[PDB]
Amino acid sequence: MDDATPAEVIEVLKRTGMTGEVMQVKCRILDGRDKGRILTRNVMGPIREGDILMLLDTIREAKEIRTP
Repeated sequence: MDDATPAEVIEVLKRTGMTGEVMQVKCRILDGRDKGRILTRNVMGPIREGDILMLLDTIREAKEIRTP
């Protein structure tokens, strides 16, 4: 229904001024099935601990090996 769970930024990762393009922040699951789940993602804009982010289930891709 909600897909993503409501959470508030707890920790922010900031290293030096401009060194990339997108800023990354740390947030911890405030509620959900996992709860306490902390995930890090790159988000553009001045966002620091205290903000609210959405936790969407990440799908893992399978790596295929190609032989000659």
